[PDB]
Amino acid sequence: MSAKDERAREILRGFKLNWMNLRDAETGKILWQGTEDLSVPGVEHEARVPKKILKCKAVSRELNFSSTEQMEKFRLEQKVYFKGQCLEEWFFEFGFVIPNSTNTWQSLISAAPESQMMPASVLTGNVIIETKFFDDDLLVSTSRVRLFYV
Ligand SMILES: O=C1c2ccccc2N[C@@H](c2ccccc2F)N1CCN1CCC(N2C(=O)c3ccccc3N[C@H]2c2ccccc2F)CC1
Repeated sequence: MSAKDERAREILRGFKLNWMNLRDAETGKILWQGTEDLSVPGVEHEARVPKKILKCKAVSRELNFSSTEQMEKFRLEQKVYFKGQCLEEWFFEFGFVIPNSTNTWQSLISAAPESQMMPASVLTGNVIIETKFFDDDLLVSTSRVRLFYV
């Protein structure tokens, strides 16, 4: 139990994801929206998204979160897993977070252009999104969401 460990736990303790949405980056239409805290580690969350998301060249994410703790460089690493294999990875950087703030973070998620999507029916229930929450190099948490394409 190091000092860094204790700090990671403190951040996790003060962190909350309050809401999120996903929109087609071309049309701006809403594909998903929710208030479930999908960041909570240690349980498999489940979400249903319309299969048309798989035709989007990019997805626009809007994510609202609160943190009692100050963070120097809040960032995420996210991986798409299909039957346990990684098909795609993203890095997003929020940066500095004021202690006891609530913040809305906008991100653009690009589909890898050199891949071809498997169909929805094959993907559905077989895809896990693993999100790791970091402050700089400190791992705060790792959560998973299984996706159904509906
Ligand atoms: O389903 C595929 C896919 C399937 C097979 C091969 C590649 C894929 N890549 C992407 C994708 C598909 C189309 C266009 C762009 C894309 F990025 N996707 C869409 C998944 N994508 C990346 C994960 C995104 N995500 C979040 O950003 C997120 C933020 C905080 C906490 C958990 C998160 N997990 C997911 C997420 C967000 C909202 C609802 C469910 C969900 F799982 C939601 C959008």
